[PDB]
Amino acid sequence: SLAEIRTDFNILYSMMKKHEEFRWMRLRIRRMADAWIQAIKSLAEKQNLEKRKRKKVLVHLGLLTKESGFKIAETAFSGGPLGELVQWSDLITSLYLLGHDIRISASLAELKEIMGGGGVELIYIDIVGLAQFKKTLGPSWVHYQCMLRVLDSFGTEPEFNHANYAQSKGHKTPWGKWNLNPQQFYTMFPHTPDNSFLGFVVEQHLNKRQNQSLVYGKVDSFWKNKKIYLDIIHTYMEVHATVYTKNIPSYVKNHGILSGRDLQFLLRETKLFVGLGFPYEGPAPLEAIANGCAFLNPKFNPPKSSKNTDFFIGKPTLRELTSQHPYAEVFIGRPHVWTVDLNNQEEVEDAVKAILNQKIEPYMPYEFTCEGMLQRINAFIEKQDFCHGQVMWPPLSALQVKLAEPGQSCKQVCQESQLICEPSFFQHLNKDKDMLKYKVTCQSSELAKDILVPSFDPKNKHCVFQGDLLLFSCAGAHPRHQRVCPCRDFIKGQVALCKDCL
Ligand SMILES: CC(=O)N[C@H]1[C@H](O[C@@H]2[C@@H](OC[C@H]3O[C@H](O)[C@@H](O)[C@@H](O[C@H]4O[C@H](CO)[C@@H](O)[C@H](O)[C@@H]4O)[C@@H]3O)O[C@H](CO)[C@@H](O)[C@@H]2O)O[C@H](CO)[C@@H](O)[C@@H]1O
Ligand SMILES: O=c1ccn([C@@H]2O[C@H](COP(=O)(O)OP(=O)(O)O)[C@@H](O)[C@H]2O)c(=O)[nH]1
Repeated sequence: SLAEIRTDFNILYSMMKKHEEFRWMRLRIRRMADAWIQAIKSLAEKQNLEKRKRKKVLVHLGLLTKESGFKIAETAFSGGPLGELVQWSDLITSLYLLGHDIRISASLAELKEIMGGGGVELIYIDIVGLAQFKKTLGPSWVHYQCMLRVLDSFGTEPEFNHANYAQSKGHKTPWGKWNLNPQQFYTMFPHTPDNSFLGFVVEQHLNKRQNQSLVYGKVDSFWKNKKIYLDIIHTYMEVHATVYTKNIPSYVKNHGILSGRDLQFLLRETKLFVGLGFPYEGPAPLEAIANGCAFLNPKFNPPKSSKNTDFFIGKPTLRELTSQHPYAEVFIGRPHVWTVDLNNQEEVEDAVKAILNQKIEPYMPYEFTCEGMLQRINAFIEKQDFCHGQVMWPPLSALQVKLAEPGQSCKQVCQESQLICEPSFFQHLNKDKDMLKYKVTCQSSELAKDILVPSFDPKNKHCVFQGDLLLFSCAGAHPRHQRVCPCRDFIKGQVALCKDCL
């Protein structure tokens, strides 16, 4: 019953051959196999990985079911979306290497069969698959609720997750209203502290034409109305493309869709990877940076959200994007990432001229390496418990309380102290007695069911405490009062984990 690290992919390869729909994912795993095996052994030398119970794990890929009508496997090789497939590939690989008993499903039959057999201890699924899970199992689906880890790339804010509160605000999201512990949502980037950061691994194969730029956007429509911007870059640089077509100027050198090996070799010799503004928060820019390319990161002033961007309407968040790649912007920055308004011609020109004159190294944040990802997911599996069975994680010792000023969210105030909001600690900040510990003195108080509390008015020393524990929210600014915010430290380059969380 104890987990043994796997260093051989033969069983994973047989598992991935059962469905055609896993083909793209199988090629990625085979290209990164050596780096994966190097990282599980390396992690095992740094950390006792013994004494872990082997878990029976459901991995249900809703996006690859017919019934979903997503047809994501059918566009994998022709410029279709791959970020979800990137993340699913790396999640499956990590579970496999860490020695767990994985049962993969891309169908209602396998979902039913695997659950039928019992002993499932852990469930990875997407929101489309979660609807299927509830429908296939019936009312006893809720018995398995605390085991769900829900891969939700853009994240779910608590106001969208609480079904009744969401209705009361007129949130029509088809993605929300699941009433989970919002830490059960697993995001693509660490942009939503209400959720967990799952991420993925940035592919790279290193052991450069200074003039060569490569445009981000493997679909022609993404290039709509970028002619002036591309012209600026073309004044200094060749402009290449990987596009599967009358938006793409005449001077653009289109290589077509490249297989990962060949795309990775084009990144190796490219000086500048160029963002057009779409798509949002994908892997491709981190691949460019891992290959020593600068990334030109379109800045959004004002920031993009459901308030002003059609793509975001219906998504279970009000999160504002400051750039095409806010993670690249804030967690990498210069010299690797240049965040520029495509409007300000000077800004764009100076960025290109500087990029030409820079000498930069390949860079990967630790959390996006094989070993980083294995450490993050191993800590989640061993320590993250919503089934009340284990000791408190993260541990109470990690709690740092900060007061958010009016118009500042808990996300922002934790971040401004190089901490991260830790929603599992809201429970320790929610009554008169507890606030004394954190030098807030409540002259009066009341309860409220609001995402903005616990709140404190320092003028009349009045405390509002949370009436509905499902509405605890790192997201959200009080326009008038201070918020009492739970923060935590993180391991350097590993924001998912507190220093005492391993
Ligand atoms: C897989 C998944 O659920 N990903 C996240 C999701 O992202 C959305 C999802 O869209 C799935 C497909 O949904 C419909 O079938 C279409 O909108 C597809 O787009 C294609 O066809 C459209 C017309 O039918 C066309 O408008 C469009 O240009 C495209 O060619 C979608 O593929 O996944 C895609 C791809 O990344 C994404 O763009 C969608 O936003 O959002 C969820 C909520 O944020 C999140 O939980 C989930 O991880
Ligand atoms: O010609 C190409 C261009 C991109 N990619 C891959 O497409 C993946 C997804 O990158 P992107 O940021 O475009 O995410 P998406 O929008 O596809 O989810 C990355 O791993 C790239 O390596 C590819 O295989 N061939």
